[PDB]
Amino acid sequence: KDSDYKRAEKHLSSIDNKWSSLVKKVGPCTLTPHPEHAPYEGIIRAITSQKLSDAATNSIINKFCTQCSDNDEFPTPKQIMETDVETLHECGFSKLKSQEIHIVAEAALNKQIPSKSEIEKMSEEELMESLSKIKGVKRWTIEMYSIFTLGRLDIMPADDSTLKNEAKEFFGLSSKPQTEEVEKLTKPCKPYRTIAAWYLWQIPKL
DNA sequence: GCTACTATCG
DNA sequence: CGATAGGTAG
Repeated sequence: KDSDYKRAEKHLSSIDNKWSSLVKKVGPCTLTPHPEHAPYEGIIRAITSQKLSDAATNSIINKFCTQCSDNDEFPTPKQIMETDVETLHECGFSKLKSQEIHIVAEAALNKQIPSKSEIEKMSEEELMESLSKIKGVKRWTIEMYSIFTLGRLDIMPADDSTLKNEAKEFFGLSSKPQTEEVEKLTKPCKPYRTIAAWYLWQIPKL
């Protein structure tokens, strides 16, 4: 793990110079995923973050945990179904999201969601095909779940708006790059594209 | 002080 | 189409 990061960092330092320079300035990767979280939880967290900064997302989850739980633990599927969308909406979840998070909890209850062990065996493509069946869960949301919950190392969220902005100046492009362009420009980062994206994400912090 | 900053549905 | 979640950097 922290060993994967050593290897990852060395690899990004063996590509072209700009990558080597970014690693040195930003320093050690501090990305901390949470694979212990059950599928329905990581998915709800990813859904919540849609269109929202980490800070906003976190204040919303903080409330969700404080209200819909006792020991400020992440609400269980049953606790989630026992809450109405109006109440969920008061936590900061959009009305649409409140409905989707509701379906997700119900699905976890009825074992309609792939189990963790089964998710652990799915390639990203299979994972994409599987979870995309869930309302409110698509490419962006599934990459975020793969990165922050699952801890996969070769995930390049080329479709992330912020990453594209950071990619634009990192690669000195004339205009914000399309998704496919970010895809091939970061090809050399394999098999640690997650770490590559993390580093591009730290650029504002400089 | 003010604003800009995913995926779905009538 | 065109609303829609909110903390906070600029």
